[PDB]
Amino acid sequence: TSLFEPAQAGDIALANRIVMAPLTRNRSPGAIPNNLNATYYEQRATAGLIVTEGTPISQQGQGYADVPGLYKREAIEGWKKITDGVHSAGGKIVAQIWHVGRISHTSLQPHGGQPVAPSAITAKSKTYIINDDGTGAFAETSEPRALTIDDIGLILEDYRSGARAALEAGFDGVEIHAANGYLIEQFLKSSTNQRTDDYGGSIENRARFLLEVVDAVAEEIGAGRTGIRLSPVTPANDIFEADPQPLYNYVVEQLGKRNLAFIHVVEGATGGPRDFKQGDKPFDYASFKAAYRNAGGKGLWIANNGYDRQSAIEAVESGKVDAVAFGKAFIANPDLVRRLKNDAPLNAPNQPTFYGGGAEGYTDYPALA
Ligand SMILES: Cc1cc2nc3c(=O)[nH]c(=O)nc-3n(C[C@H](O)[C@H](O)[C@H](O)COP(=O)(O)O)c2cc1C
Ligand SMILES: C=C(C(=O)O)c1ccccc1
Repeated sequence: TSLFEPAQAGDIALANRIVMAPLTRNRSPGAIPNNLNATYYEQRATAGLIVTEGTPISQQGQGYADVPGLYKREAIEGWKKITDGVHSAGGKIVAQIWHVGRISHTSLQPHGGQPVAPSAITAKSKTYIINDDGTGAFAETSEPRALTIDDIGLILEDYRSGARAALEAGFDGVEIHAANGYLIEQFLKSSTNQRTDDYGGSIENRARFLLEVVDAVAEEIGAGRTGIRLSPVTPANDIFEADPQPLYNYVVEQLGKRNLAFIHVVEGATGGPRDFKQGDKPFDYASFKAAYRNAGGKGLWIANNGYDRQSAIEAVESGKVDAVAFGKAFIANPDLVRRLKNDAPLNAPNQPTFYGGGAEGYTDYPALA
Protein backbone atom coordinates (compact mmCIF):
# COMPACT_ATOMS: atom_id res chain seq x y z
CA THR A 1 0.00 0.00 0.00
CA SER A 2 1.20 3.48 -0.95
CA LEU A 3 0.65 6.78 0.85
CA PHE A 4 -0.56 8.08 -2.52
CA GLU A 5 -3.20 5.51 -3.31
CA PRO A 6 -6.91 5.67 -2.43
CA ALA A 7 -8.48 4.42 0.75
CA GLN A 8 -11.90 3.84 2.27
CA ALA A 9 -12.92 5.14 5.70
CA GLY A 10 -16.32 3.63 6.37
CA ASP A 11 -18.65 5.31 3.86
CA ILE A 12 -16.02 7.89 2.83
CA ALA A 13 -13.81 7.28 -0.21
CA LEU A 14 -10.39 8.98 -0.01
CA ALA A 15 -8.34 9.78 -3.12
CA ASN A 16 -5.09 9.32 -1.17
CA ARG A 17 -3.86 8.65 2.34
CA ILE A 18 -2.53 12.14 3.14
CA VAL A 19 -4.87 13.71 5.70
CA MET A 20 -5.04 17.34 6.83
CA ALA A 21 -5.04 17.20 10.62
CA PRO A 22 -7.44 19.45 12.58
CA LEU A 23 -5.96 22.92 13.08
CA THR A 24 -7.55 25.67 15.19
CA ARG A 25 -6.75 29.01 13.56
CA ASN A 26 -9.16 31.43 15.36
CA ARG A 27 -10.20 33.20 12.18
CA SER A 28 -14.01 32.90 12.43
CA PRO A 29 -15.43 35.84 14.41
CA GLY A 30 -18.89 35.21 15.78
CA ALA A 31 -18.39 31.44 15.48
CA ILE A 32 -19.38 31.63 11.79
CA PRO A 33 -17.13 30.48 8.92
CA ASN A 34 -16.48 33.22 6.38
CA ASN A 35 -15.16 33.61 2.83
CA LEU A 36 -11.49 33.67 3.88
CA ASN A 37 -12.03 30.38 5.72
CA ALA A 38 -13.46 28.96 2.49
CA THR A 39 -10.39 29.96 0.51
CA TYR A 40 -8.13 28.35 3.11
CA TYR A 41 -9.84 24.96 2.98
CA GLU A 42 -10.29 25.02 -0.81
CA GLN A 43 -6.52 25.61 -1.20
CA ARG A 44 -5.94 22.28 0.60
CA ALA A 45 -8.67 20.16 -1.03
CA THR A 46 -6.19 17.82 -2.74
CA ALA A 47 -5.78 16.21 0.70
CA GLY A 48 -7.26 12.72 0.73
CA LEU A 49 -9.28 13.90 3.74
CA ILE A 50 -9.54 17.26 5.51
CA VAL A 51 -10.36 17.25 9.21
CA THR A 52 -11.59 20.70 10.10
CA GLU A 53 -10.36 22.79 12.96
CA GLY A 54 -12.21 21.88 16.12
CA THR A 55 -15.77 23.12 15.76
CA PRO A 56 -17.88 23.29 18.93
CA ILE A 57 -21.27 21.64 19.18
CA SER A 58 -22.56 24.43 21.44
CA GLN A 59 -21.53 27.72 22.98
CA GLN A 60 -20.91 25.80 26.22
CA GLY A 61 -18.38 23.74 24.25
CA GLN A 62 -16.39 26.82 23.17
CA GLY A 63 -13.04 27.48 24.82
CA TYR A 64 -11.33 30.01 22.51
CA ALA A 65 -12.41 33.14 20.69
CA ASP A 66 -13.21 33.36 16.98
CA VAL A 67 -13.65 29.59 16.57
CA PRO A 68 -16.34 28.46 14.09
CA GLY A 69 -19.16 26.39 15.54
CA LEU A 70 -22.07 24.19 14.44
CA TYR A 71 -24.77 25.81 16.61
CA LYS A 72 -25.84 28.87 14.56
CA ARG A 73 -27.80 28.73 11.31
CA GLU A 74 -25.34 31.22 9.85
CA ALA A 75 -22.49 28.89 10.81
CA ILE A 76 -24.09 25.96 9.01
CA GLU A 77 -24.44 28.19 5.93
CA GLY A 78 -20.81 29.25 6.19
CA TRP A 79 -19.68 25.64 6.44
CA LYS A 80 -21.83 24.73 3.43
CA LYS A 81 -19.79 27.12 1.29
CA ILE A 82 -16.62 25.38 2.52
CA THR A 83 -17.79 21.79 1.96
CA ASP A 84 -19.20 22.68 -1.47
CA GLY A 85 -15.86 24.24 -2.43
CA VAL A 86 -13.82 21.30 -1.17
CA HIS A 87 -16.12 18.87 -2.96
CA SER A 88 -15.97 20.83 -6.24
CA ALA A 89 -12.18 20.46 -6.05
CA GLY A 90 -12.56 16.68 -5.65
CA GLY A 91 -11.86 16.47 -1.92
CA LYS A 92 -13.51 15.10 1.21
CA ILE A 93 -13.98 16.80 4.57
CA VAL A 94 -15.15 15.82 8.06
CA ALA A 95 -16.03 18.19 10.89
CA GLN A 96 -14.07 17.80 14.12
CA ILE A 97 -16.98 18.21 16.53
CA TRP A 98 -15.72 19.60 19.79
CA HIS A 99 -16.54 20.25 23.43
CA VAL A 100 -13.73 21.81 25.44
CA GLY A 101 -15.08 21.03 28.91
CA ARG A 102 -13.02 22.81 31.55
CA ILE A 103 -10.71 24.51 28.98
CA SER A 104 -12.76 27.68 28.64
CA HIS A 105 -13.51 31.08 30.16
CA THR A 106 -16.68 32.52 31.65
CA SER A 107 -16.76 35.25 28.97
CA LEU A 108 -17.32 32.55 26.29
CA GLN A 109 -19.99 30.59 28.19
CA PRO A 110 -23.75 31.08 28.01
CA HIS A 111 -24.97 33.29 30.85
CA GLY A 112 -21.35 33.97 31.78
CA GLY A 113 -21.33 30.59 33.45
CA GLN A 114 -18.58 28.34 34.70
CA PRO A 115 -17.13 25.91 32.14
CA VAL A 116 -18.36 22.35 32.71
CA ALA A 117 -16.30 19.26 33.44
CA PRO A 118 -16.59 15.78 35.00
CA SER A 119 -15.07 17.22 38.19
CA ALA A 120 -14.53 20.75 39.47
CA ILE A 121 -10.74 20.87 39.02
CA THR A 122 -9.42 24.03 37.37
CA ALA A 123 -6.90 23.55 34.56
CA LYS A 124 -3.56 25.33 34.60
CA SER A 125 -4.19 26.36 31.00
CA LYS A 126 -4.62 29.54 28.99
CA THR A 127 -7.16 30.63 26.43
CA TYR A 128 -7.95 33.45 24.00
CA ILE A 129 -10.86 35.77 24.89
CA ILE A 130 -12.55 38.99 23.75
CA ASN A 131 -13.30 41.77 26.23
CA ASP A 132 -16.45 43.91 26.28
CA ASP A 133 -14.65 46.64 24.31
CA GLY A 134 -13.78 44.07 21.64
CA THR A 135 -10.08 43.83 22.52
CA GLY A 136 -8.50 40.40 22.60
CA ALA A 137 -6.61 39.07 25.59
CA PHE A 138 -5.02 35.92 26.96
CA ALA A 139 -6.58 34.58 30.12
CA GLU A 140 -6.24 31.70 32.50
CA THR A 141 -9.04 29.20 32.07
CA SER A 142 -11.94 29.63 34.47
CA GLU A 143 -12.99 27.51 37.44
CA PRO A 144 -15.30 24.73 36.14
CA ARG A 145 -18.39 23.19 37.67
CA ALA A 146 -18.98 19.45 37.83
CA LEU A 147 -21.59 18.01 35.47
CA THR A 148 -24.78 16.44 36.75
CA ILE A 149 -26.27 13.35 35.11
CA ASP A 150 -28.94 15.59 33.57
CA ASP A 151 -26.21 17.92 32.27
CA ILE A 152 -24.51 14.95 30.61
CA GLY A 153 -27.78 14.06 28.87
CA LEU A 154 -28.05 17.59 27.51
CA ILE A 155 -24.51 17.41 26.15
CA LEU A 156 -25.29 14.11 24.43
CA GLU A 157 -28.24 15.85 22.74
CA ASP A 158 -25.83 18.60 21.66
CA TYR A 159 -23.55 15.98 20.08
CA ARG A 160 -26.59 14.58 18.23
CA SER A 161 -27.62 17.97 16.94
CA GLY A 162 -24.02 18.89 16.09
CA ALA A 163 -23.59 15.71 14.05
CA ARG A 164 -26.88 16.42 12.26
CA ALA A 165 -25.75 20.01 11.65
CA ALA A 166 -22.53 18.72 10.12
CA LEU A 167 -24.48 16.60 7.63
CA GLU A 168 -26.75 19.56 6.86
CA ALA A 169 -23.63 21.62 6.14
CA GLY A 170 -22.50 19.02 3.59
CA PHE A 171 -19.71 17.29 5.52
CA ASP A 172 -18.84 13.73 4.56
CA GLY A 173 -18.81 12.81 8.25
CA VAL A 174 -17.45 13.88 11.61
CA GLU A 175 -14.41 13.29 13.75
CA ILE A 176 -15.32 13.25 17.43
CA HIS A 177 -12.67 15.26 19.31
CA ALA A 178 -11.77 12.88 22.13
CA ALA A 179 -8.19 14.07 22.44
CA ASN A 180 -5.89 16.75 23.88
CA GLY A 181 -7.41 17.16 27.33
CA TYR A 182 -10.88 18.33 26.28
CA LEU A 183 -14.22 17.16 27.67
CA ILE A 184 -14.21 13.50 26.64
CA GLU A 185 -10.59 13.08 27.74
CA GLN A 186 -11.39 14.80 31.03
CA PHE A 187 -13.83 11.94 31.74
CA LEU A 188 -11.36 9.32 30.46
CA LYS A 189 -8.20 10.29 32.35
CA SER A 190 -7.59 9.95 36.07
CA SER A 191 -6.34 13.44 36.96
CA THR A 192 -9.53 15.15 35.81
CA ASN A 193 -12.17 12.60 36.85
CA GLN A 194 -12.79 12.24 40.59
CA ARG A 195 -16.43 11.28 40.13
CA THR A 196 -18.04 8.65 42.36
CA ASP A 197 -21.00 7.74 40.10
CA ASP A 198 -21.25 5.54 36.98
CA TYR A 199 -18.96 7.95 35.08
CA GLY A 200 -15.95 7.65 37.42
CA GLY A 201 -13.61 5.18 39.04
CA SER A 202 -13.20 2.08 36.89
CA ILE A 203 -11.89 2.07 33.34
CA GLU A 204 -15.36 1.02 32.16
CA ASN A 205 -16.95 3.95 33.98
CA ARG A 206 -14.38 6.48 32.73
CA ALA A 207 -14.90 5.27 29.12
CA ARG A 208 -18.70 5.41 29.46
CA PHE A 209 -19.11 9.01 28.31
CA LEU A 210 -16.85 8.54 25.27
CA LEU A 211 -18.85 5.52 24.18
CA GLU A 212 -22.18 7.27 24.78
CA VAL A 213 -21.00 10.15 22.57
CA VAL A 214 -19.92 7.72 19.85
CA ASP A 215 -23.19 5.82 19.95
CA ALA A 216 -25.23 9.09 19.93
CA VAL A 217 -23.35 10.45 16.89
CA ALA A 218 -23.36 7.12 15.04
CA GLU A 219 -27.10 6.70 15.56
CA GLU A 220 -27.70 10.16 14.12
CA ILE A 221 -25.44 10.07 11.03
CA GLY A 222 -24.33 6.44 10.65
CA ALA A 223 -21.29 4.69 12.09
CA GLY A 224 -19.73 4.70 8.61
CA ARG A 225 -19.57 8.51 8.71
CA THR A 226 -18.25 8.65 12.31
CA GLY A 227 -14.59 8.76 13.35
CA ILE A 228 -12.78 9.71 16.53
CA ARG A 229 -9.48 11.29 17.52
CA LEU A 230 -7.55 9.86 20.50
CA SER A 231 -4.31 10.93 22.19
CA PRO A 232 -3.28 8.37 24.85
CA VAL A 233 -0.29 10.13 26.43
CA THR A 234 -0.50 13.78 25.58
CA PRO A 235 0.04 16.33 28.39
CA ALA A 236 -2.06 18.94 26.61
CA ASN A 237 -4.26 21.13 28.79
CA ASP A 238 -2.84 20.00 32.12
CA ILE A 239 -4.16 16.40 31.97
CA PHE A 240 -2.45 13.29 33.38
CA GLU A 241 -3.04 9.53 33.24
CA ALA A 242 -0.57 7.17 34.90
CA ASP A 243 -1.75 3.92 33.25
CA PRO A 244 -2.96 4.67 29.73
CA GLN A 245 -2.48 1.20 28.22
CA PRO A 246 -5.34 -0.71 29.91
CA LEU A 247 -7.57 2.35 29.59
CA TYR A 248 -6.99 2.99 25.91
CA ASN A 249 -6.84 -0.68 24.93
CA TYR A 250 -10.28 -1.02 26.52
CA VAL A 251 -11.57 2.05 24.67
CA VAL A 252 -10.52 0.81 21.25
CA GLU A 253 -11.67 -2.74 21.97
CA GLN A 254 -15.12 -1.24 22.45
CA LEU A 255 -14.75 1.01 19.38
CA GLY A 256 -13.80 -2.08 17.37
CA LYS A 257 -17.36 -3.31 17.90
CA ARG A 258 -18.99 -0.19 16.43
CA ASN A 259 -18.30 -0.20 12.66
CA LEU A 260 -16.63 3.22 12.72
CA ALA A 261 -15.13 4.99 9.71
CA PHE A 262 -11.73 5.82 11.20
CA ILE A 263 -9.58 6.09 14.31
CA HIS A 264 -7.19 9.05 14.35
CA VAL A 265 -4.35 8.64 16.86
CA VAL A 266 -1.89 11.26 18.13
CA GLU A 267 1.35 9.39 18.81
CA GLY A 268 3.12 11.03 21.74
CA ALA A 269 2.82 14.53 23.09
CA THR A 270 0.74 16.62 20.70
CA GLY A 271 3.25 18.72 18.80
CA GLY A 272 6.08 17.30 20.90
CA PRO A 273 8.03 14.07 21.34
CA ARG A 274 6.57 10.92 19.81
CA ASP A 275 8.10 8.83 22.63
CA PHE A 276 6.56 10.92 25.42
CA LYS A 277 5.10 9.16 28.43
CA GLN A 278 3.60 10.33 31.69
CA GLY A 279 3.52 7.16 33.76
CA ASP A 280 6.15 4.54 34.39
CA LYS A 281 5.53 2.40 31.27
CA PRO A 282 6.01 3.48 27.64
CA PHE A 283 2.80 3.24 25.61
CA ASP A 284 2.72 0.40 23.06
CA TYR A 285 0.97 1.75 19.95
CA ALA A 286 1.13 -1.65 18.19
CA SER A 287 -0.70 -3.27 21.13
CA PHE A 288 -3.24 -0.45 21.01
CA LYS A 289 -3.89 -0.94 17.30
CA ALA A 290 -4.11 -4.70 17.81
CA ALA A 291 -6.77 -4.19 20.50
CA TYR A 292 -8.88 -2.39 17.91
CA ARG A 293 -8.28 -4.88 15.07
CA ASN A 294 -8.67 -7.97 17.24
CA ALA A 295 -12.10 -6.74 18.39
CA GLY A 296 -13.25 -6.53 14.77
CA GLY A 297 -12.29 -2.93 14.10
CA LYS A 298 -12.17 -2.13 10.39
CA GLY A 299 -11.91 1.67 10.49
CA LEU A 300 -9.12 3.45 8.70
CA TRP A 301 -6.16 3.81 11.06
CA ILE A 302 -4.89 7.40 10.73
CA ALA A 303 -1.72 8.35 12.57
CA ASN A 304 -0.40 11.77 13.50
CA ASN A 305 2.40 13.69 15.18
CA GLY A 306 5.89 14.44 13.89
CA TYR A 307 5.64 12.61 10.56
CA ASP A 308 7.67 13.69 7.53
CA ARG A 309 7.73 12.44 3.95
CA GLN A 310 10.00 9.43 4.48
CA SER A 311 8.40 8.22 7.73
CA ALA A 312 4.88 8.61 6.33
CA ILE A 313 5.75 6.63 3.21
CA GLU A 314 7.35 3.89 5.30
CA ALA A 315 4.52 3.73 7.85
CA VAL A 316 1.90 3.12 5.17
CA GLU A 317 3.92 0.72 3.04
CA SER A 318 4.88 -1.35 6.10
CA GLY A 319 1.25 -1.64 7.17
CA LYS A 320 1.75 0.15 10.50
CA VAL A 321 -0.82 2.81 9.58
CA ASP A 322 -3.40 3.24 6.84
CA ALA A 323 -2.99 7.00 6.44
CA VAL A 324 -0.99 9.89 7.91
CA ALA A 325 -2.40 13.22 9.06
CA PHE A 326 -0.11 16.24 8.85
CA GLY A 327 -0.72 19.39 10.87
CA LYS A 328 1.98 22.06 10.63
CA ALA A 329 3.02 20.95 7.15
CA PHE A 330 -0.53 21.60 5.90
CA ILE A 331 -0.53 25.08 7.47
CA ALA A 332 2.39 26.01 5.27
CA ASN A 333 1.84 23.87 2.14
CA PRO A 334 -1.60 24.07 0.55
CA ASP A 335 -0.44 21.65 -2.16
CA LEU A 336 1.31 19.33 0.29
CA VAL A 337 0.03 16.30 -1.63
CA ARG A 338 1.74 17.35 -4.87
CA ARG A 339 4.92 18.37 -3.04
CA LEU A 340 5.13 14.99 -1.31
CA LYS A 341 4.34 13.10 -4.50
CA ASN A 342 7.15 14.91 -6.35
CA ASP A 343 9.56 15.04 -3.39
CA ALA A 344 9.58 18.81 -3.69
CA PRO A 345 10.77 21.18 -0.94
CA LEU A 346 8.21 22.31 1.64
CA ASN A 347 7.44 25.78 2.90
CA ALA A 348 8.26 26.39 6.58
CA PRO A 349 5.37 27.23 8.95
CA ASN A 350 5.25 30.68 10.56
CA GLN A 351 4.26 30.01 14.17
CA PRO A 352 3.41 33.67 15.02
CA THR A 353 0.51 33.57 12.53
CA PHE A 354 -0.90 30.20 13.59
CA TYR A 355 -3.63 31.78 15.74
CA GLY A 356 -5.84 34.74 14.93
CA GLY A 357 -5.29 37.54 12.48
CA GLY A 358 -6.12 37.43 8.79
CA ALA A 359 -4.85 36.17 5.46
CA GLU A 360 -1.19 36.53 6.40
CA GLY A 361 0.09 33.11 7.47
CA TYR A 362 -3.24 31.56 6.47
CA THR A 363 -4.11 31.82 2.78
CA ASP A 364 -0.87 33.35 1.47
CA TYR A 365 1.47 30.39 1.68
CA PRO A 366 2.41 29.65 -1.94
CA ALA A 367 1.72 26.57 -3.97
CA LEU A 368 4.24 25.21 -6.44
CA ALA A 369 4.48 26.75 -9.91
C1 LIG B 1 -2.07 25.72 15.09
C2 LIG B 1 -2.50 24.36 15.58
C3 LIG B 1 -3.84 24.14 15.86
C4 LIG B 1 -4.28 22.89 16.29
N1 LIG B 1 -5.64 22.69 16.43
C5 LIG B 1 -6.05 21.48 16.73
C6 LIG B 1 -7.47 21.22 16.73
O1 LIG B 1 -8.34 22.04 16.43
N2 LIG B 1 -7.81 19.91 17.02
C7 LIG B 1 -6.93 18.90 17.31
O2 LIG B 1 -7.38 17.76 17.57
N3 LIG B 1 -5.58 19.15 17.28
C8 LIG B 1 -5.18 20.36 16.98
N4 LIG B 1 -3.84 20.58 16.80
C9 LIG B 1 -2.90 19.45 16.79
C10 LIG B 1 -2.63 18.98 15.36
O3 LIG B 1 -3.82 18.43 14.78
C11 LIG B 1 -1.51 17.94 15.27
O4 LIG B 1 -1.82 16.83 16.12
C12 LIG B 1 -0.14 18.48 15.65
O5 LIG B 1 0.14 19.67 14.92
C13 LIG B 1 0.96 17.45 15.46
O6 LIG B 1 1.07 17.08 14.07
P1 LIG B 1 2.24 17.61 13.08
O7 LIG B 1 3.53 17.09 13.66
O8 LIG B 1 1.88 17.03 11.75
O9 LIG B 1 2.18 19.12 13.14
C14 LIG B 1 -3.35 21.86 16.45
C15 LIG B 1 -2.00 22.08 16.19
C16 LIG B 1 -1.57 23.32 15.74
C17 LIG B 1 -0.12 23.51 15.39
C1 LIG C 1 -8.20 22.23 19.44
C2 LIG C 1 -6.95 22.21 19.89
C3 LIG C 1 -6.32 20.92 20.33
O1 LIG C 1 -6.87 19.87 20.11
O2 LIG C 1 -5.18 21.00 20.96
C4 LIG C 1 -6.16 23.47 19.99
C5 LIG C 1 -6.75 24.63 20.46
C6 LIG C 1 -6.05 25.83 20.46
C7 LIG C 1 -4.76 25.87 19.99
C8 LIG C 1 -4.15 24.72 19.55
C9 LIG C 1 -4.84 23.52 19.55
